[PDB]
Amino acid sequence: MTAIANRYEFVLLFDVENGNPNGDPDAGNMPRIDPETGHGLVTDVCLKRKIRNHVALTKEGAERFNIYIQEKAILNETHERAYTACDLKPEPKKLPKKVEDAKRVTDWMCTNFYDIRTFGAVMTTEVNCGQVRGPVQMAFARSVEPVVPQEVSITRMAVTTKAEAEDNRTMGRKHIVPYGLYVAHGFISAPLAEKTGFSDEDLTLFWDALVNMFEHDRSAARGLMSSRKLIVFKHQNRLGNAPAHKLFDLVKVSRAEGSSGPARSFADYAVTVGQAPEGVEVKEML
Amino acid sequence: MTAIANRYEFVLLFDVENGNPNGDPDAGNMPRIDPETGHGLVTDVCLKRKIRNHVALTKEGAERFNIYIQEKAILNETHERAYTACDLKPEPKKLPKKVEDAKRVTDWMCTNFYDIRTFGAVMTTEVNCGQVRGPVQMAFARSVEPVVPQEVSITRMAVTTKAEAEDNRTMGRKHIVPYGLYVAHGFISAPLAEKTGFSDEDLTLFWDALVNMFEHDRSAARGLMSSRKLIVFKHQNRLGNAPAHKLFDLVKVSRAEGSSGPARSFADYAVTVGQAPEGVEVKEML
Amino acid sequence: MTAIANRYEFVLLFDVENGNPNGDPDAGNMPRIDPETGHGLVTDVCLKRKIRNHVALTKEGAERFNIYIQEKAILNETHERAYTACDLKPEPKKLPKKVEDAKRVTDWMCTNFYDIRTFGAVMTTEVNCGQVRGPVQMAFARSVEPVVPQEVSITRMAVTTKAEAEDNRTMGRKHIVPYGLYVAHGFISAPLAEKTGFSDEDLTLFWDALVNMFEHDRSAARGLMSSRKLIVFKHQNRLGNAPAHKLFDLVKVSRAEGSSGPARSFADYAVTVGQAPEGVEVKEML
Amino acid sequence: PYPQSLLPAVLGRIRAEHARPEDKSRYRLEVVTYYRAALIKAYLIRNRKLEVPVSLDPARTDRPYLLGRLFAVLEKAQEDAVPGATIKDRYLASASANPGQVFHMLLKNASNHTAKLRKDPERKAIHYEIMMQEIIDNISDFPVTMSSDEQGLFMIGYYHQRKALFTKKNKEN
Amino acid sequence: VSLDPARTDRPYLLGRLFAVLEKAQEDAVPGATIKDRYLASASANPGQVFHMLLKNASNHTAKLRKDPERKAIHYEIMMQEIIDNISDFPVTMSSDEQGLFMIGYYHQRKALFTKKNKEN
Amino acid sequence: VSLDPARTDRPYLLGRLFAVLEKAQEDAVPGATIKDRYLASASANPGQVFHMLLKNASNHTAKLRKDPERKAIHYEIMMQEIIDNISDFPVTMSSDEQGLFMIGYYHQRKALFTKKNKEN
Repeated sequence: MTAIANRYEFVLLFDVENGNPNGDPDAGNMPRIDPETGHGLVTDVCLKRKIRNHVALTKEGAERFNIYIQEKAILNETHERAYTACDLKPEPKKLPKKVEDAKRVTDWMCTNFYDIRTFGAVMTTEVNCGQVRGPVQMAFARSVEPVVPQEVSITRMAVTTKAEAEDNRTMGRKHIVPYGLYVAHGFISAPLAEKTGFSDEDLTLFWDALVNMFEHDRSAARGLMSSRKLIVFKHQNRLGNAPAHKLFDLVKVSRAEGSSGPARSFADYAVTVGQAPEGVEVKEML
Repeated sequence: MTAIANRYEFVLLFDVENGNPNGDPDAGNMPRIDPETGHGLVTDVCLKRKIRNHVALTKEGAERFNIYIQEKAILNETHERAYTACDLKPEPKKLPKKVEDAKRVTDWMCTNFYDIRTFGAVMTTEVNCGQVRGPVQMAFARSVEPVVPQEVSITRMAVTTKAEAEDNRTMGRKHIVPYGLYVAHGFISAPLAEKTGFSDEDLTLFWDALVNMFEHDRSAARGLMSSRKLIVFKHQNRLGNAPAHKLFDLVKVSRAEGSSGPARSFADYAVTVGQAPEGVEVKEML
Repeated sequence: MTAIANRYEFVLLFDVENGNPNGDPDAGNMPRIDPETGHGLVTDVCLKRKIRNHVALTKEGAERFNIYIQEKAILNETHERAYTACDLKPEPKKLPKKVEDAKRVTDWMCTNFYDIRTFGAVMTTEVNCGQVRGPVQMAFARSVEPVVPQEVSITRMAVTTKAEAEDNRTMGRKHIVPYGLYVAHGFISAPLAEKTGFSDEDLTLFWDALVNMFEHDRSAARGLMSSRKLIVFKHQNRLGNAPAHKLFDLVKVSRAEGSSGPARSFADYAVTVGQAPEGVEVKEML
Repeated sequence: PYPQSLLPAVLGRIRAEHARPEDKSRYRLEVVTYYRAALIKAYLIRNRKLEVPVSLDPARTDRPYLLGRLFAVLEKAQEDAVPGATIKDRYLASASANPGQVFHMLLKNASNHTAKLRKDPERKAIHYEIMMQEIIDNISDFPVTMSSDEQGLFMIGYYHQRKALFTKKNKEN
Repeated sequence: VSLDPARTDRPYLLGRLFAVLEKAQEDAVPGATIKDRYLASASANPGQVFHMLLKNASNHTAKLRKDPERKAIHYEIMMQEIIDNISDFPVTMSSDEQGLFMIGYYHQRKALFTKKNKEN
Repeated sequence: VSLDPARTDRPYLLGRLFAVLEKAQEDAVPGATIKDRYLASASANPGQVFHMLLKNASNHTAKLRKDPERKAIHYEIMMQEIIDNISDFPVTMSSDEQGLFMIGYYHQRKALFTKKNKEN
């Protein structure tokens, strides 16, 4: 298989408008916030899910681009597929006793699953397929200024269980973020690529997905999410060429001079990108 | 079933004139405003209900155009209808144990309900029919300039209780927005429209609704609501050819030179629509 | 072989950003904290493992740089490989009788194993190869101020095994340190080195591994960890020129004057390093 | 007297354990079991002071005891709002020795759990937050640190307010 | 030990003020029908949340003026007496400060109880 | 801690002003028992609301020139002294600025009580 011969680092700026970019399960459904400074958090898992959805949409489940589906799939069945594709016996809970056969089942799962070839997987279950790290890692997305999530109490003219006054009345609730410009950081490592075969076509599909994660992930909860900046750093070597924090600090995201109140549109913010180090090439074309 | 094969983006401008465009259940009943910028917000749920009532009026509940009735409706009875009309047993609290049966139940829900076929629905309850995202999505409507809601204390020449309190008089209240021009955004995605069969007749009915939402939603509390502009973006593909924010930033709303005080009529505002990109067609004729 | 003739003391500053630098096996997977003060701990074996991983990566398992790997290696089989490589018998459950034979097996285990030669090892098992202390030591890394581990509850759309309860879904968990600046202390003693042949090239490899330790150890559970400062104290002789505590106190880590909230960036901290005694040279260029 | 390392042993074993009923056949997933609690009680008696020997003395009002009861009712609210399988990140070690810097987030999460509770028709329930107000009343401030004997009182109070809320008592024909 | 009106420590004051604000809101409507909760962002953002909390509380108290039911203007007087000791709302709080916030909340909540804090 | 007339911070002074204005228009007409309230609008959009608020306050104080009821020109002199300390009314205020607004308003409302802040 072919992999990427470079290390990549990307800064993704996206923002939400009157929507819930990501809800908190054990907080009601409120947008995740930093519980001591207010800034909002969007897990890396949410962005990964939107990327998997863009791939499952734009690829139509084409062979070599399966997606570990959202369709309530039973993962052990996909593991059994990986095994019977190789004619091994998954009767135990452990890997194949031979290292070549373990490599076979793992390379197979990474061969024809985009998200595994890209984000890695924990496939140690009753039928064990192994473990993959995946070259593309993503960290929590954190807004630039503290978001103030507000609840919007709404009604419903219909009732599910019996009731004849809706005097009793029940209110729904939509948690919205009036605005927040979120920044996410991301890493792409050529060693784990060589391990999984994350090619250049995989990477172009990745940049396209990142650009268009939100263009098709619309719903009655998110409002208008949109990717505003995508700054990608391309080292000249398979291992790094500069620290990652330095690259991420080249990207300065402040508020424009003419904006004074709360931020309510991307025009309130000024986003500049410093000059890359000697061995890195920055590509803000996305 | 036939469905749209293109992607649509639209901006809808509508305004109010001494009216309460959207009441707030939590904060008394005064109009929803942004508690930090003062801009009055209208939930997307409000406009969805206006469209539902328009469709129910102009279709009189015709066949294939039921609307999830507002005057009164029990969603569980409709779900049980879905189960009987497909020859299933709705006894479980979950979908059928077979995939084709669940799919047929949900398709029968979408096939004969315009607002499920359009805005999607959550029919996971004591009689689960499933989940639909709906092609058509609308985001919150946010006024162009901060609305300054003014309460209007009013009286009544009558007492509603068998008590002597009328010297002493009863007092009501009315929250009117003296004027607010709102801007609501909308999305129609061809994939979900395929998942539901959102036809072309459904889209013409939707454009008609948007144009005539407020012509029949009149009351003592709404004043004069009017649909002032409707700009529609059709792409030449099923996945769009431009980011939604790129197109929404074409409808620029400013204030005309002749007006200086607070806005009080649509003549104070000037709306311009830019040139659509190479792959999108903009129509403002509605 | 050759070995270093200078005593070396180092202080390494690394931080985390919305990550989990080290998990606790007994606290679920919550970051390691000192339960009486709340400061976050990072075990020395963790940083040693990260240095081992960096050396196994930048040397791809070359000669004289094997690593006592994490790929489910058997340590007894490696000991037996040592015994056959020195042409002795491994059947003694203890060291060989002739002290030259034990010297050979231990000089072999050190000669071609970077992590044994550097961090020492205990090879007194069913096939005994002896004991090595190894010149480089590290102590637990302790943050500069208490960390507050927050629990980020997440979900997953899929079920591993056959589960019959999934609207419903399975819940997952994550623990992130919103921020922690950690400090680690190290000791490189020349007597133990000359016992292990830990050379100068081994030392420069170790310095680079300390700098670029986290550039390649990324995952869904670490966020952005980064080695910020690396202060090294070269004493001028094989024994010491000054106590270790006199040096580890030259590195003053306080909070910068402007910042007031919880620490959320390395710019929220100020780090100063005093002038070492006349017998020690301090290099902060890493 | 008992050894002066008996109580630190039971403390550090309370920290180093976690609820796991899927590994043991005898029904006990508690981290402060009948024996660890009885042993901490014996230490506190024969080395320090007389303490509650009974199911619960709600008239105690000693800040370690009260904080232990508060932690107990918090974990009860949690396990009632969400079944918790039956896993929860462990803060008993953190709250026993540094109550403030943990009880702040513990009480916020407990507010969230009582919210998730009251969203359903499981509130006329609501006496969990009532118990929390009652216990916080007697507490002027959350103490910075707690000595090992104060930690032992914390564990005893937790055990007491934990058996106070369960529903298994006197089942023998 | 009970509520201490002379504690005059800012986290304690904010906790009491939050308690009395949510008391006003719950005296407006039982619970609309559900206690609106954003304590999280309140301890995260003290000022950026407390100002809108105060707006909504003004709404609730001004609405409670028509009805003769009182326990209502006392809530406004308490708001004044709490804010009087406060100046320059805190951007961020700390761990012990948030614990003190919760302590003051539960204290002021016990003070405004249906039994007026006579039973323990 | 209490109201400090030497604050000279635009949000604090705007809140002081709003308080004195609503107290003055509260002494003019009864509130009868019912009032139109835009405290939220004044905090959020300062200039756009304080324009009309100062208009109505000038109208009120011009009405009260005939009657010698002085607690009042006291209210007018407070308004003037406060506006002298506020130059260029802002267009919008951030959330922390609105928190300071509410702080100042409440300090003033406590200062201008019927007992004249002689009892906490």
